[PDB]
Amino acid sequence: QSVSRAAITAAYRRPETEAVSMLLEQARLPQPVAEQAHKLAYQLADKLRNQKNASGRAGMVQGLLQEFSLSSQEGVALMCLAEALLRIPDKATRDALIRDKISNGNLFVNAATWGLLFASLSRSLNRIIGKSGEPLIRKGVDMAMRLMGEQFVTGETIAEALANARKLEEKGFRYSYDMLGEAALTAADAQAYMVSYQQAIHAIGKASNGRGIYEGPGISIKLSALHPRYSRAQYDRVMEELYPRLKSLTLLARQYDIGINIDAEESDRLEISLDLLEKLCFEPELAGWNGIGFVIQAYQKRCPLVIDYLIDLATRSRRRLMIRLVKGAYWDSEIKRAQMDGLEGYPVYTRKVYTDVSYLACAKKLLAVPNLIYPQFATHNAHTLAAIYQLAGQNYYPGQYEFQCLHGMGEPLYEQVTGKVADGKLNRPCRIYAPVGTHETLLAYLVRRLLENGANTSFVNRIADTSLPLDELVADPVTAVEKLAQQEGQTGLPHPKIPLPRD
Ligand SMILES: Cc1cc2nc3c(=O)[nH]c(=O)nc-3n(C[C@H](O)[C@H](O)[C@H](O)COP(=O)(O)OP(=O)(O)OC[C@H]3O[C@@H](n4cnc5c(N)ncnc54)[C@H](O)[C@@H]3O)c2cc1C
Repeated sequence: QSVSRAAITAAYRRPETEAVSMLLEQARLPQPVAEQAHKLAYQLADKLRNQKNASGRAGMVQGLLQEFSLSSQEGVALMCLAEALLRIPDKATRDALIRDKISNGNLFVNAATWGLLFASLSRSLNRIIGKSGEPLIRKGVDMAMRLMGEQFVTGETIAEALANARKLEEKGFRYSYDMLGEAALTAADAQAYMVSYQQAIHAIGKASNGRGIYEGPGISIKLSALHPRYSRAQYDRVMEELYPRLKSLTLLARQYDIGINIDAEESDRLEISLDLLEKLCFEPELAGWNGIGFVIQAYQKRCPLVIDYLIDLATRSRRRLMIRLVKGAYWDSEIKRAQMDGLEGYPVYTRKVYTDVSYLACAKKLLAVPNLIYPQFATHNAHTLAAIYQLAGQNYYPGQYEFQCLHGMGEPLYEQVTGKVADGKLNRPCRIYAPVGTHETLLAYLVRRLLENGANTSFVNRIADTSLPLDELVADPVTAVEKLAQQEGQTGLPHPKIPLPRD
């Protein structure tokens, strides 16, 4: 094993106090940069929360919830009457109603819409459940999956989604298309996925039409879709069978000069994906071409060591690697997986703030080597974006880096980001990750979107919480870790509720 590969393996389940301590100074923003990151993070989160004046309207609510000293139920009912009084066409009649008959007695149609500014279903469920059974539960889950999943899908076929590309692409967005589907269980499954990926590359590459890997659209692929039972696949079978499919897809992407990105999945597959990447990078037919993309997950303890490996690989193979830095999508599964195995520790962090610190340290490592790596910073977190904006230094050039976001999640934040400075934008490119597929391929992806959007540690969840002040929402992660350090007695202790798998 090479030097960089060996250091990866040694960091696999490093104790959290040790790994967070090492990361801390690598992630610390210098005082002037930290200041500018704070102001920018604050300003992005302010426009985000207060689009359509959501805070200022809640302000006028509380200011009258006290001025008359009324309840919340007793105050929404006042609006329903106020709305119904504003519907009297003539002010003469409206006022005379208030000064004559508005002290005796008495509609609440829009009490629900007003309540959004200010039970017995368990019975209807118990009745329906035992009556219609498991087939009713299975249909309810399938319906709710499509209903909640619609917002995250750009189209059922690649052609449908490609036809939606111009709107935001003319605004300066880019796209990475994902043919939904993963964890192939049979040879037939992985074959079908292979053909789905090939057809997508032809379609995406004809749409790209020479625009190249930076400005033009790319594709994202999941290795688990290409090999049957990837989760437990032996090394020799993966090289013999998966690798020639990865190679074939990458050659095809090169012919069209489009970016081809290898998504990161569960942590027990990191090692074998590095082996496939190492081989792919030395194919003669790919010499001189920089379209190979690779995702790395900052919630893993190995991420910084993976970066030193990737830096050495780009040098040895004479290319610029497209590296998408993400926090990670499989955190709940990682925790549960590690607890069932009862091993030395976790391969991921157990406090969200540690992942934030890991992401900022890794971002610094990536931005230090623009000749070897084109960093792609995938995030919906206003502070994370603002910190990367400042970390990247003055004198941005389009090929220095890009942001990325998921379809259905990033658009309000990146409306402030991609576009002209004259229109109030930061003028930074963003690549939209665009899932494509029908209902039969949506389940696993929708669930990870639900876990992401529904966690109270997620930025997109906290920002909807108007009782959380903006300064706490965009608080600096290194400073947060040192707060816990001072309160708890040492830096980087595991989450209090997530004991080691052996405890
Ligand atoms: C364009 C794009 C492509 C992506 N591709 C991939 C991919 O190929 N593979 C993949 O795994 N992820 C991928 N992701 C990331 C994943 O899907 C989430 O979108 C991402 O992790 C959210 O980070 P955020 O900075 O927007 O949110 P933030 O809310 O600031 O952070 C949320 C993240 O913190 C982490 N986290 C939550 N709780 C804890 C905890 N208690 N301890 C430690 N860490 C915690 C999780 O990673 C969670 O997603 C991608 C994201 C984007 C935007």
